[PDB]
Amino acid sequence: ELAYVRDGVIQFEVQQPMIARDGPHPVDQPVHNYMVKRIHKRSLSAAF
Amino acid sequence: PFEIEVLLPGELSPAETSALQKCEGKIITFSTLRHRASLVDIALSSYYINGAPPDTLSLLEAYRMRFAAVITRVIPGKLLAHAIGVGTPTPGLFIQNTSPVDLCNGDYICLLPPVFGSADSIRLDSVGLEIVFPLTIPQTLMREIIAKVVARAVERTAAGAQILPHEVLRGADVICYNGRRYELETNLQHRDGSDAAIRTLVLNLMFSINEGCLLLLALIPTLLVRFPIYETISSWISTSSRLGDTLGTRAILRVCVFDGPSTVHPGDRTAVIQV
Amino acid sequence: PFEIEVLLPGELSPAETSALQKCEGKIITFSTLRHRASLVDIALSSYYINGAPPDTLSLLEAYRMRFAAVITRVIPGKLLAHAIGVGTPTPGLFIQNTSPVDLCNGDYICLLPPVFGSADSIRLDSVGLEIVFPLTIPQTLMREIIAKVVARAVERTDVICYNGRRYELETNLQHRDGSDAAIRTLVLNLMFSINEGCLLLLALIPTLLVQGAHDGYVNLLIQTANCVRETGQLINIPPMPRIQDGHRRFPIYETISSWISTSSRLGDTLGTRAILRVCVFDGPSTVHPGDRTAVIQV
Amino acid sequence: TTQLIQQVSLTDFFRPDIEHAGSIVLILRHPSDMIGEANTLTQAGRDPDVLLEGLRNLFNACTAPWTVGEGGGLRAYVTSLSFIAACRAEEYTDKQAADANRTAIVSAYGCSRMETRLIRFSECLRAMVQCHVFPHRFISFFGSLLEYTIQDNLCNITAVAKGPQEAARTDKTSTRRVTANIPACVFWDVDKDLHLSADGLKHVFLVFVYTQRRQREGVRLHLALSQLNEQCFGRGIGFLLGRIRAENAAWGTEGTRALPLVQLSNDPTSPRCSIGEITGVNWNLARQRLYQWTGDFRGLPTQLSCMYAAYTLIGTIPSESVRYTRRMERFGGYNVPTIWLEGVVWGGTNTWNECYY
Repeated sequence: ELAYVRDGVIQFEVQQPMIARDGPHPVDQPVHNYMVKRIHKRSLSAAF
Repeated sequence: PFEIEVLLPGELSPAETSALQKCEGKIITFSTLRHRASLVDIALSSYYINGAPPDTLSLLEAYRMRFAAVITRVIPGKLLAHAIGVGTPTPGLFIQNTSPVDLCNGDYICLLPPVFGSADSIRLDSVGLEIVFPLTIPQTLMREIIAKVVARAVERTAAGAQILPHEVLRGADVICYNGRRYELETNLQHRDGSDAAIRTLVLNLMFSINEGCLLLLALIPTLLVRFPIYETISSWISTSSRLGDTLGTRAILRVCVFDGPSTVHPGDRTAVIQV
Repeated sequence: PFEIEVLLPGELSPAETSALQKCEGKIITFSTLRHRASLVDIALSSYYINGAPPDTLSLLEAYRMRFAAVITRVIPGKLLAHAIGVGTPTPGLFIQNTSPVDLCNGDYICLLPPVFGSADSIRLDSVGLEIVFPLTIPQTLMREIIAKVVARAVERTDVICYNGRRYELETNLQHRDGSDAAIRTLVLNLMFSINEGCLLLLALIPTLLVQGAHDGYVNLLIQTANCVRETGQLINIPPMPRIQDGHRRFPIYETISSWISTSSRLGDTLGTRAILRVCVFDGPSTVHPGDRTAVIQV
Repeated sequence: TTQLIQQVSLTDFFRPDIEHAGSIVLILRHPSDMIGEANTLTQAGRDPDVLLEGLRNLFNACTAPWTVGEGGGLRAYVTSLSFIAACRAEEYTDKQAADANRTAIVSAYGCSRMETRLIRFSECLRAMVQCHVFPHRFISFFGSLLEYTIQDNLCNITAVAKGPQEAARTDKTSTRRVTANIPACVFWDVDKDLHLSADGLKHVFLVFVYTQRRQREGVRLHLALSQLNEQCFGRGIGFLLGRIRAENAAWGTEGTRALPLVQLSNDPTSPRCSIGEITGVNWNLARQRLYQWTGDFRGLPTQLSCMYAAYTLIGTIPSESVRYTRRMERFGGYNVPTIWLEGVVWGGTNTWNECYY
């Protein structure tokens, strides 16, 4: 069932590490991400 | 903790519910504090008096009588808010800056109807109502804001009243705060709110001061080297007092930043403590 | 939560004791705030200025100086009461209406001595002292009573309409040491509201009269004012002076600005400031005389 | 039960190293607003840029002088109370305590570019009160210092906002509690001048006395502690400052016939000016004379040129019969008389009441 897919989708989720450091500066916080991607369709043809 | 829940309407267009998501930390005024309320209370419809839309003089008065609340988070089918009233311990109260001027730490928050330019507001055409949000300015900046706006309108009448204008000026009025100049109302054209909303306010102000430095002149004639004369006094004391409490100044919130940037620009949100 | 415990005198009669339990949500004033106090300071005897009962004008000054306190649940021996003026969180605060006029939601509460008919008050014959309680009227009615009292003071040296109903005020000024002081604080305000910019605002009287016609709204503002309606057709108002350095200054600024400060100061120095806000949850929108409402600290 | 406020700033006016824990710290507005307000509020005739001259030299004798104009967030935000007390020490009545604190703050600091900084700040305030730019709208209030961290010439401090004083944990000192400390020069209780009982609750105020004369202006800073009411403090202060009030009323401004309105309105047969001619067709021959009055009032004492004080509520003390203690202890390398206040709850909005009478 590919002729009815009509822009299927996938997604990714990652995290980022961090290091603690002193100093009178704004303190950091751990970060996470979220990304999404779609598909691309194409045909192949032959004659006889 | 006391909180209000505003029922989101049904059959709302996606463009309207999206823009409502943007206004997270804005202030909403209520007439009677209750747990469940409807949109008609927040909308401008319940705000006008004598049929006609409200006026600046009435805008200031209703801000004292009505209670205020702060939106916390929006839901695709629900809307919540917290009161800043009697004693409720609102945790993590953040507001969004709606004024063009910046705010720094230790500045007390106040409220003001939109005077400088055209007020931004969400407009719901499907239901037919719109919600206007109040302006947020610090304490030490409001007293000169009111004086400059009113003085500007008097200058316009004088130029029209006098046969010749006394034009010659110093340039243009500007408001400076944190080294940033605002420069309100460049041109002379575009009398948008010159006499549309501040119209009746300049009237009561153009009068109360007039009988002021006229009564003392007619009561003690030694200053400059059939008639009641008593009900005019009681009338002056009543008005000059009634014009004073509505043109008041009461701090409503205090910004208190911890681990965040000190200054905030128009559009940013910051944590505030309940005074 | 700060509370003041008033100790009831001993050997009190049961008739007066039951009469004290009725005064459940009334306001009392203290000279010096403390956790423990006596009954003498609450009594009217403590209001005496020289050796005699005080005056209405002297009572207005006495209310500003004294601290404020609200009565709460009284037990047979002790009389508990909470403070108002100082910053202190009080949960579930309620007062009892004493004025003949009704209140509604979003009404600021002021204080004034009994101006109306003979004030109801607990009278203790055994102890020998009498406790009068102050009247709580809204802000709007407050500003009109004072304006008429001061006008009567100038006359020596009164019907008021509220909700379509009229009243009578029996002002009392049997003293004189306080009557002249109200005149002093009055003239000092008009004198500080005169700057070199009144001339411009005084030169606009004719066009105001022109704008008075064909407007239908300014006329109402014109009829209520007598001075401008008389000077507008009796004085010439020489045309105009110049400015010292008009290249960088704004002469009409402070006139509209300095007046703003002296206007807000007037309402408080002449009488009493706003003390409370009434806001009842799950209650009636209006309250009749004698009932109790939950109020919020200002 | 209490809240804290953090802010980073330059250490040219405040040194969280030497300042004791629990002292008062104030902040300043952007100096760029002073000129925008001065050039529009300066009295007629006076020069408006003397403040600019007095202000430029202040930052010329301060580190990073090329960082004025943008306000990126790295300016000298906060300052200490003892700093102003030492800058104006020549005006307080307690001669020895004033000068002791002055030399102490000079020695404990860099002591190299400190005396010049102080005199610049001195005439800076002097020029501040020269064009009616009174320094009671540019000096805010922070709570007592609680914690600090500094690496070089830049410090991050945190202080209490409002609430009980000994409800926090400084957590690095010997004890975890601190009390309010003030120099003995600024302390001035008014009830012991007014001769009334000192029992019960008492409020705390800051006052800014102003003297306005020709080339001689003065500005002190007093921390008053009185039981008087919120607004009655104004009437109380005037009785003690009755001299300066009258001095200002006569030396504040250094840069005409009446009219019998009620008389000629009580009597008839006066020239009338009925509305029929003000309709606006020939409104000059109708008002030809009608009176003359030859009247104008330009030079008169305004309510702003006769101001002599400005106060503001800061906090109260619920414990009756306060027992403030005064003693001398080392401040850096010198001893200064400090007064110690215990159990003071901070609060109150920053609203200034001006005593112009």
